[PDB]
Amino acid sequence: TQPTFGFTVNWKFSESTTVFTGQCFIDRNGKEVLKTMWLLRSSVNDIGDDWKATRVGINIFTRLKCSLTGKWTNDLGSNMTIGAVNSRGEFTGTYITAVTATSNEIKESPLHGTQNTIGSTTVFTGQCFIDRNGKEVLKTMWLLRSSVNDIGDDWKATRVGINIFTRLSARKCSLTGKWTNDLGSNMTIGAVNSRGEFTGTYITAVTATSNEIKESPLHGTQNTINKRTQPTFGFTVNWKFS
Amino acid sequence: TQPTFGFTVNWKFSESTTVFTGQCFIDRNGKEVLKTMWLLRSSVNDIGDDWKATRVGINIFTRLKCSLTGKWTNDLGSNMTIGAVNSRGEFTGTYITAVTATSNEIKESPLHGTQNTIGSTTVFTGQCFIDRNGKEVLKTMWLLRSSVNDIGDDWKATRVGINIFTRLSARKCSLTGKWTNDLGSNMTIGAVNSRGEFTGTYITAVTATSNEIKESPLHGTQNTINKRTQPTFGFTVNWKFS
Ligand SMILES: O=C(O)CCCC[C@@H]1SC[C@@H]2NC(=O)N[C@@H]21
Ligand SMILES: O=C(O)CCCC[C@@H]1SC[C@@H]2NC(=O)N[C@@H]21
Ligand SMILES: O=C(O)CCCC[C@@H]1SC[C@@H]2NC(=O)N[C@@H]21
Ligand SMILES: O=C(O)CCCC[C@@H]1SC[C@@H]2NC(=O)N[C@@H]21
Repeated sequence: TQPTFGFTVNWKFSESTTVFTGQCFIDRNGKEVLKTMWLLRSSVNDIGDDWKATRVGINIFTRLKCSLTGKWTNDLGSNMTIGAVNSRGEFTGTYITAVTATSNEIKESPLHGTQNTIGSTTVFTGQCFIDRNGKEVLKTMWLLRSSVNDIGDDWKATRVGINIFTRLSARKCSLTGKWTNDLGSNMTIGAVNSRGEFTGTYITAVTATSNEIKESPLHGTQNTINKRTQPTFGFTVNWKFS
Repeated sequence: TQPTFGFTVNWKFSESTTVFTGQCFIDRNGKEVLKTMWLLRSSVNDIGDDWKATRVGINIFTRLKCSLTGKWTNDLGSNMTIGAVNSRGEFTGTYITAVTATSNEIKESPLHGTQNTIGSTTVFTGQCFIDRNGKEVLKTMWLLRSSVNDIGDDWKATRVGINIFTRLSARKCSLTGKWTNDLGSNMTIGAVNSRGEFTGTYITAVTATSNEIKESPLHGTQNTINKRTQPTFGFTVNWKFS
């Protein structure tokens, strides 16, 4: 049972973010395959258009325990490079998409993700809006990837839903702070560095497994193309004891 | 435990299809609420663009056992009317969306769906392509809605994934025939009438419950706006013994 992972692609040629989540399998004749689902979050101008901002699909990655480190290609012809995976399961890499949903010239983009140390993964993606009352809101969608024991159960490993987060001059919408969502969960996000990267912790008020879930770490980025006041973002929660 | 349902909205002002799936709850002070997730399938010109054709989100419907019959409004301001639900759980209705992803003037559109008689529901949406070799392929995405026992578990009730179907002069892509997908499942679809409606049966090769699933009925529509050779479509599988 190779672990689950998620990652965020911080696109450098548009204001969008993609999150990918899934699981590596050593099935076919010793070959490794990443089975993933993604959410592509587009930047919208107002919260009223939020409902149409999120696309969904799959990618199967093959090479160019089931190490993520290395170079991979997917079914759409995209390539990604993933470097060393640290002890906390953290990894960074670069992605070159072969295809785009926006009318911009493609640029190689960074990715940051985490693999489940020893278990499930959730990736969230959305946009940080300043509401009419000046409060920040995160409107997000997520994919919750469960571990399966054979590739034949991969089809049923991914749940989807939404979360709205609110914080516990309102010029730029910033991810830093302590947040609660509509399910009762809480997260804290640290400073967002110049590369748009941020770290935090997450305590979910709800579970889909019968394990004890502890406070779990999160790593993500915020998109900085055209330096928007309402940036898209993505993050991966690496569930602990899950 | 109010049952699960799914339905297909056959849009009349664009070449798209939306499927909705979810569950009615009598929570708040006797009030009924439909918790649903949807996939919006856009029409693309070639199979190479299929990957970006599908959007995802939620809607909560409230009124304008948990009967679907009646008039409902959702959180985006859309209205739908659902008429009588028959003994097989089949229903039809009309939908007026308040919002659009295409640059066309909005028109009231038919919907056709099914509620689970006594259990889960799957909705599929996709596009019927003629491949380069002239074979038909259905590229689809689905949401599998499970029944939960309280609204508090609604967040975890929906799985997402894909299926590719192939058939067991190639001018127009037609849904009629016997199909298999990449999981081993089989479906048969009857004639597609002038309104784009069709009926069929589905035998899944795989399950996410520990019940015995029998052959289960399906009802859907194909989109006929600009009479495309590669129409989008949606259908609901009303799982039996599930
Ligand atoms: O269009 C954009 O806004 C950015 C590029 C999005 C590329 C998507 S991510 C999901 C899918 N998988 C890929 O390898 N490329 C596309
Ligand atoms: O069940 C697991 O495997 C780990 C916990 C999953 C919690 C999910 S992630 C999406 C949703 N939003 C939350 O704040 N919690 C749940
Ligand atoms: O833009 C289109 O192609 C057709 C209209 C789509 C309307 C979508 S369906 C999901 C969401 N819920 C609604 O009530 N309206 C939008
Ligand atoms: O598990 C259930 O509750 C009923 C069966 C679900 C079968 C799913 S639907 C999507 C996927 N595609 C298939 O052909 N079968 C599975």
